[PDB]
Amino acid sequence: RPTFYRQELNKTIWEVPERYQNLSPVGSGSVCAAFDTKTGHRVAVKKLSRPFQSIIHAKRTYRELRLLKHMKHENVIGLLDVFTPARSLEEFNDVYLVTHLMGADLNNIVKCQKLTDDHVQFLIYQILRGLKYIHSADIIHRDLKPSNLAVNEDCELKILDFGATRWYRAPEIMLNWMHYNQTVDIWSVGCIMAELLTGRTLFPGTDHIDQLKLILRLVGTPGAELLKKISSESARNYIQSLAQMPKMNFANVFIGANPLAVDLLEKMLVLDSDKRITAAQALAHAYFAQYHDPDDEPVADPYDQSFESRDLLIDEWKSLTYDEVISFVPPP
Ligand SMILES: CC(C)(C)c1cc(C(=O)N2CCS(=O)(=O)CC2)c(NC(=O)Nc2cccc3ccccc23)s1
Ligand SMILES: CCCCCCCCO[C@@H]1O[C@H](CO)[C@@H](O)[C@H](O)[C@H]1O
Repeated sequence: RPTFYRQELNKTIWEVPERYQNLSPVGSGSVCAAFDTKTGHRVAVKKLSRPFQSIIHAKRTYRELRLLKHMKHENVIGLLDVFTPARSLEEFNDVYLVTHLMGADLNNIVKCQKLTDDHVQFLIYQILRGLKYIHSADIIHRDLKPSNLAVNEDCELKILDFGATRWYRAPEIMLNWMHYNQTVDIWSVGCIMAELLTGRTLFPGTDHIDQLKLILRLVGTPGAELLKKISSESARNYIQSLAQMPKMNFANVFIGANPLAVDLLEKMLVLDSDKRITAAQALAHAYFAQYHDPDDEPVADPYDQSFESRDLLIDEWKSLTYDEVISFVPPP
């Protein structure tokens, strides 16, 4: 067991191993940058807030640990370390998770460099490659957006989740359809790609309904084939009253863009989620001919997420979170 040390960081206690110095807040879980003396690298440390306060907090805490322990891919956040000050299960009340510090998010990059077409290819390709891996574990991100995409000085990207969001959300999420296929994430990627291409937010909705109004103006009112799949009588009736709207020609909208990028966008920003390109399909799209390697887009090991259907006691979730902390093996 390492030896710990306590720190005050803006009204929060932080109790971390001595391995980790120069803690400097970044995020509020809350997150600090720190320097890892055992590798010499900069890290981000997340302290979970109140991990075990309710059954739902308890289950969420276990959820994040299991997910992060499973994610082993270049374009997805991975765990360098996980620790607790606790010497025993009875002591156990905080969880800390450790990852390689990436020093910027894609929001930062977007607001002060106009990306070239090659940049857009490389960045969207890596998002799709991480997303191929995430989706192959039967996980849905559900909140993909620039601020959830960490980028380094070589333009290498990792997908993560800090926990407006609405600007990149699939319109089925905002109408609470409740099924959601993985292509909700592909909607998000199309909003991100549009913005890397134009430098402008594609759908800067003011609020919830404005969001949906902006979406329908680009992609048009649901077509016959879509309206036909809507089982809720009420959802339906409303929509044919909703102005009606031509789907816009995207080639017109993204004027000077690579026509392969335009084509990819048309295949991601489809209203009907059954008709949106998948991440593995998008990787094979000709826009990414310079980056695609079919032997280097790996998928995840099976991920047991049967815990998701379970309704357990606080102490049960807590004990399970404790087992995962103990069983953790750091990467090489
Ligand atoms: C889907 C995907 C992309 C693999 C992730 C899910 C969660 C997750 O379970 N929750 C649970 C639900 S929730 O908190 O709303 C969203 C997050 C991650 N957590 C995560 O990225 N944590 C971290 C974020 C930022 C800095 C970190 C630094 C060190 C370690 C982890 C960090 S990443
Ligand atoms: C206000 C704009 C209307 C939004 C229409 C979005 C329809 C989403 O797409 C739907 O997603 C479901 C998965 O959740 C699938 O079961 C449906 O078959 C698919 O058509």
